[PDB]
Amino acid sequence: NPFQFYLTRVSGVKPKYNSGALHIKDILSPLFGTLVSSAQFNYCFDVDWLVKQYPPEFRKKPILLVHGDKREAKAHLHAQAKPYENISLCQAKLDIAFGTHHTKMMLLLYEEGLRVVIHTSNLIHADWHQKTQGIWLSPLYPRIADGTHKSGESPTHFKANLISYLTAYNAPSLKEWIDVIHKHDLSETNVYLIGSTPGRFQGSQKDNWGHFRLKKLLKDHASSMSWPVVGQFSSVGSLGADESKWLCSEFKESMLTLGVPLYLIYPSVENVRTSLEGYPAGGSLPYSIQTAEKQNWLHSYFHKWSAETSGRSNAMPHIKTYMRPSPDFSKIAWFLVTSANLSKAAWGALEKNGTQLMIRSYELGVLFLPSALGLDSFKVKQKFATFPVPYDLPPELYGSKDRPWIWNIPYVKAPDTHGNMWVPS
Amino acid sequence: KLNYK
Repeated sequence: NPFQFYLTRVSGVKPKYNSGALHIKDILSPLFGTLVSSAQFNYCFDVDWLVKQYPPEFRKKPILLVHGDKREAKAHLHAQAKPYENISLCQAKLDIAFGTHHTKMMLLLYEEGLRVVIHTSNLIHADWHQKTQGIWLSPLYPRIADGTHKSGESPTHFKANLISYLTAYNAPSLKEWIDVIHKHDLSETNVYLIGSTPGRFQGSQKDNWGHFRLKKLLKDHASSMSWPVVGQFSSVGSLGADESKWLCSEFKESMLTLGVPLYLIYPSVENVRTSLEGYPAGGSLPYSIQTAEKQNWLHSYFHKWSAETSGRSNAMPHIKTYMRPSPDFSKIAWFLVTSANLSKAAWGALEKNGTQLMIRSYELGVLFLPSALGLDSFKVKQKFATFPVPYDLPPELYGSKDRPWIWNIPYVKAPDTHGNMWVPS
Repeated sequence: KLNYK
């Protein structure tokens, strides 16, 4: 299995749909290595829950929490963490307004080597319970022989790329993780790292982050050959008064680069209503009426969540993915799993007459390119050489009576799976 | 932060 792309375990589906799935307890288990230390990058944390996901024999090993909380929320997290002597925190500078530390990544240092896990889930119980989430697991990276001169770098430049990502934080506690990574051999890595970092980027530095980074990788490591673009996410930013402001202009342009129908997959109210969680699934789909009313145009691009292939049509997506299928959806030119939702905050927006790229947030994803496996395309695995697309193709358009899930208006005409209504406030 | 809410 060259991909090492996994779904999280979902409670309440048949065990066969969980056979190739991972729970966080599985990822942290002693079978994956003998843990010495770890770093947990995320947006939301439940520290008490998190500590319990480690095996008992590892709960006292040092853990670093990399978060973006400020003011009282920062105090709250510190208060959550204090009982646990082995836990330190690193506050990622968020100098630009409305930015978040959204990256989900684990750095796992073992006696036997090092592991990097890039995924989509918050560190809270609900994100790992009945949601569709994605996980990429690096291989066990061995330590570089203390007698040898080697870079430990991969053809995809992952190791240098990961270090640059950590370096942009300018944080003392991450420097030690940068040093740990220097000492390991990441040469077997076959994915490309796509990061976002807060800032305003000029000149050559545009290509470093966000959708311009993606464009650059697609230009350099893909080749050309009516191939649609698919985008799938759980949050939706303010995209502008119409499709030309950003979505189809800069965003789609990066996405269609190689060496055009746009499908956006976002849960409808019906999708959420009849989910395993019911309406409270909508608590993790934060599309607000204030945003939605400004951009009604966007919703004609919307398609329903359907994942019969993985038995997860009722497990609401918190995974975010982007890809480039052929016109019949039997193959793909590339696949990206990432923390980045559909927003300028996460992907970047061009400022100052197109000379500046502005990103508000930390985001991180892995890109699977057929060239990194020596192929020209991946065949799509129809039932979850062939890439495991976790949801159904082609995507199904919203019916005439469907609306996108909007989290801050009430739904009281029909009960959900558990016989409840939804009245936020 | 324990959630979006």
